Amino acid sequence: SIVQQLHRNSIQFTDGYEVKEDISVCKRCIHKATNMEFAVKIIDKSKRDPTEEIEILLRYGQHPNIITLKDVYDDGKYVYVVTELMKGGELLDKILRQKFFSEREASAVLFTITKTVEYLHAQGVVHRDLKPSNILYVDESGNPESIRICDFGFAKQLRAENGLLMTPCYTANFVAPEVLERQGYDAACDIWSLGVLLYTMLTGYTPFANGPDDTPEEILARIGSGKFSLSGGYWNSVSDTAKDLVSKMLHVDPHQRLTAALVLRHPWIVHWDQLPQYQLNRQDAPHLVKGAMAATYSALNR
Ligand SMILES: *[C@@H](c1ccc2[nH]ncc2c1)[C@@H](C#N)C(N)=O
Ligand code: NA
Repeated sequence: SIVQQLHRNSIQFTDGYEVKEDISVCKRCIHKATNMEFAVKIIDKSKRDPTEEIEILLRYGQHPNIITLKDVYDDGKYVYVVTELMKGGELLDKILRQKFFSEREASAVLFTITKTVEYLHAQGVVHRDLKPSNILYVDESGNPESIRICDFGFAKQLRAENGLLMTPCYTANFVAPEVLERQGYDAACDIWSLGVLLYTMLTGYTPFANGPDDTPEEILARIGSGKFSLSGGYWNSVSDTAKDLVSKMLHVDPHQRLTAALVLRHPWIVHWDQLPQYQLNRQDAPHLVKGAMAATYSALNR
């Protein structure tokens, strides 16, 4: 059993920071030393125990497009995770509110986000919650470089029976089959969530939900063998190639579903320059989509 080096020190969190309003619970804080603002996720050690989460942030937070860990504190009761504060709002939210947005931009956004997940998968890490509310802009520059994946609270590292850290490529140590099994699903679910992101970006509405009032039963009935709709209406002006990527990302059978690696090799991603640069015809109800998203993931987690 190796030592876990965490918390238990002199300087408290309150000493170096001051807590502003809300944004486990998230709140905007300020570093009173430099007067710089950050975000602090307060976790209840009597509930979660975010040892798995903090490990990922420390190790992978270096990634440009992954929310960066700026500090961490432990008072013995609660765990304080200080990260960079997202000033650009929700990615999908902002995009849907742009009257002028095209596939060329949609492919560049998904590329940056998928390239990020391909890295996490290769290190044996699965987010397991990819919903759009966790993908945010650090700033308003509008560039995909300002994109950040956030809230790894449900994230998981691949480990062997020994407790060792494992990567998908190196199999030489024993890992419980059902662990490798779930690891498969969890990785496929991440791509599925990204499939829901692309579908909404293109059309302007969610595939399995209309609005927040949709019953979980019907939402799950759709998500089930039930097939989504890639044609007519908002799909008429959408490129045929783009429709192909969406169907394979949302494929009902996980084993037939596309992998982050393959997604990046898709002509839609590979040849972006072929894609249309003109504004997409979409529904504008960003707030309604918000309700649909929450409702969709509420049925999943219940
Ligand atoms: C709250 C949260 C934590 C840190 C942040 N930095 N900028 C915005 C936020 C928001 C949670 C959500 N949503 C989360 N853990 O991401
Ligand atoms: Na980062």
